[PDB]
Amino acid sequence: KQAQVDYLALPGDAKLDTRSVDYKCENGRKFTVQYLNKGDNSLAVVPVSDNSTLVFSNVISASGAKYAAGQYIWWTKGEEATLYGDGVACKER
Amino acid sequence: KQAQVDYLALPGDAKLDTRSVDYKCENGRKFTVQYLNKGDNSLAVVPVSDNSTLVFSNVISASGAKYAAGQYIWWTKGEEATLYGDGVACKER
Amino acid sequence: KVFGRCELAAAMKRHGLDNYRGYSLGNWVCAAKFESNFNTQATNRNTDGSTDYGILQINSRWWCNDGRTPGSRNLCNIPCSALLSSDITASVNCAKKIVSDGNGMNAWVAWRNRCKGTDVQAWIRGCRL
Amino acid sequence: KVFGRCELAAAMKRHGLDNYRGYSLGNWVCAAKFESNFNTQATNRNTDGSTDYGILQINSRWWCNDGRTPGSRNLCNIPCSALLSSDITASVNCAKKIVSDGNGMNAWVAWRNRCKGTDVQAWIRGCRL
Repeated sequence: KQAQVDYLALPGDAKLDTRSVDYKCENGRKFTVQYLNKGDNSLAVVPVSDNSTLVFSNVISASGAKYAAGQYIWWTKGEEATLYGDGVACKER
Repeated sequence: KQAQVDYLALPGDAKLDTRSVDYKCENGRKFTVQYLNKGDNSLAVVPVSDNSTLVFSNVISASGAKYAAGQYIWWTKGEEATLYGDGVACKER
Repeated sequence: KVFGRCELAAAMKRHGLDNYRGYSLGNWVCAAKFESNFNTQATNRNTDGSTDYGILQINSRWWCNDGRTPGSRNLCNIPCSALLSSDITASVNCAKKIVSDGNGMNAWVAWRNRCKGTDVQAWIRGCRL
Repeated sequence: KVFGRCELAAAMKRHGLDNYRGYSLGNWVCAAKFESNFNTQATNRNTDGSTDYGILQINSRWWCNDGRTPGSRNLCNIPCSALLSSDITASVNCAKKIVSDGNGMNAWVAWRNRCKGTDVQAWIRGCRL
């Protein structure tokens, strides 16, 4: 069949680093996140649910990697993560 | 000469709508913002300065279009906008 | 309908907005003033393709459904057209949920830029409540 | 060096962290406990390419420079290596700026998930500051 995808150009000439990580949260959910780090920009594409996947943008914090989108906050610390919004604890795997 | 470009894949098959808007702020600054609206995702690519352009993600609010990235908040209301972080009042043109 | 300041304050008081979630009455009248200027029919289009409706300028992407905004969440499960009555009930109820859901009054751009840190009690003064 | 709980509370109290920006002493000892477990040499890599350093796990994308993190802001204008001493001065000072810049203690993921809303005072009890 068919499939069409829209792409956004990331600003700057900095090197782009992409990585997919699988998680499992305390509510049974299991999904995969895509991390994109390029210069001042750092994003996380997260499926906050089965029919909704959001492009989160990295926001300032003291510790960990905090990302924001919609009414959600995806905050990672090492292999761990927490999804706040309607926090849920998730682990890499 | 040359030019390299990294692209981000926007999730879903919803119709994508892009729009470029020129602004002028209270501090004399002048720039152009790119807005991308596709399904649950809404983004604003904003040059928060001369050497830094960030991809902001729309976040929940009661009114206007609030976007977040890094230590900044780009909040629009009609032809008006405000940039918070190191707010500044900006308007279209 | 364009509410008068004191006329609006009295209506909001009857709904229980004074100290609702710890927000004195003045904050709510202040937010309306700068969001819509007390006009219950105010509407404003935004860069994300959404529109703000009513005296409290409730957003079509997050709270109400105007059937023309992409990625609508409609968290107040209400049609935006129902937020344009001269009776502010619908608006007050959705506003209560918005603030009740921890979004605080910081959720309103006008409140954040024109009311936060100001003398909000002033917006209900001289009103006789 | 792995600070002892009370040993850490006394050091932080000398720096003036008790009620610093309205945060009682227990909040700071608590954040350290869950961020680093009182270990001054703790480091942790994150999904954005940054690393957290020290007893208070200061992030290398926003606050310190470790020379290997993309898009470094270095807002504390300090090399991350300087945040790994058995003396918490460098950390306390950057922490004061982080919280001083309105970021609040909410800026620390461990504080948000393990200290916020708890009996933080307990973390300085029995210590005889």
